[PDB]
Amino acid sequence: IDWFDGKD
Amino acid sequence: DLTPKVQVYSRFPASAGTKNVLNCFAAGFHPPKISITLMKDGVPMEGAQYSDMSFNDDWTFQRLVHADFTPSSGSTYACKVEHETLKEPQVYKWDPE
Amino acid sequence: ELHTLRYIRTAMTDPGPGQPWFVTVGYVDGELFVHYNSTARRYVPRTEWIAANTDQQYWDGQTQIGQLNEQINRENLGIRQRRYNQTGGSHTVQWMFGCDILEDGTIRGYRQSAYDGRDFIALDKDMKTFTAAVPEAVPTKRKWEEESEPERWKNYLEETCVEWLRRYVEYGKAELGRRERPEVRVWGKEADGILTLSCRAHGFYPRPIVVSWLKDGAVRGQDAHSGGIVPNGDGTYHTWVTIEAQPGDGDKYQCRVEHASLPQPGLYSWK
Repeated sequence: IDWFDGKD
Repeated sequence: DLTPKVQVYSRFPASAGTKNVLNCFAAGFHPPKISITLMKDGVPMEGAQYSDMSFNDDWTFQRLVHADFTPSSGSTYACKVEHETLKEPQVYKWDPE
Repeated sequence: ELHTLRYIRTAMTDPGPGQPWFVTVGYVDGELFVHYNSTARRYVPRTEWIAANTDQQYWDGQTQIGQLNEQINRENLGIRQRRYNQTGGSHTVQWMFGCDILEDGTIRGYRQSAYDGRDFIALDKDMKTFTAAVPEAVPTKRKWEEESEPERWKNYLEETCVEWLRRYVEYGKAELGRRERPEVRVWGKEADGILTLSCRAHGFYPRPIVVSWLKDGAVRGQDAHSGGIVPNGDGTYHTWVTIEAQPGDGDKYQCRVEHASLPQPGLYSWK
């Protein structure tokens, strides 16, 4: 599954 | 060198009067924005699929365009590519073989 | 096994014309199985097996993961451009992550990112820290490590990614384990006085293959030229190897194709 990125 | 590396090839070895798919694969380029048109005698064909796109581990983009078709006798097929790393559109002729 | 799961993310300021600015595609064992983009606003199956072995939960969740990533990536594009003092132009964020399961029970993971096609930042091998590839990524390293991002990506890569990869390989076992035979054609048009011989394998699967030119029965490698492995539109592959000969020596050359689908290696002359 795809997953969420963190904020740069 | 971040110009598109292009190949034109058919799904099946081409045959007289036989249904097939024309492919154009562009790779090794950046930016991702690219213009890839499949062409029959200097004119676009009908029903072109574009995927994916994707990129390699080296981050360079790749794109595949394919369209159902039957090679017509006397016709020239080619893939017209436009990308900002090139001065002028590039034309990659298909060899029916 | 080996088996692999890979997600690749592209976020761009300049797609452009009728093209989605944000895309994410997933691959199992190197084959496309999942697709999301900012135009569709929806994750969709790209293989029959994934569709047949998931419920609506899977698509609605992934869809919203996709939509969430879209907003995060919109901001990240903004942030990286500002780090680079950009106020316009074509720019892109790239993410590439996933896991391998090796035949031996051992797994692997990797989480890496690029900006304008160049390394920006990545989780390092031990998954305890991030290493900025450029000074512009340094504040990102600092922030994430303060936020325990590494730990969060250690869990995804080593547990979530792997566990789902096990489910996927089991779903599409038949499809991923199939064999498709290439049709081969040899051909030599010329001019400018050089006979260019070409040998093409059409529609082979799996990916690995050997296509070589033989001259007097001896493999003429140093000077054959390959287009490498390029994909067809149906989950099969294509390769194309050429060699220049004397116009007349044509009859001395042979293309040989080795592939798992073949009863025996193909051996073919020109004409």
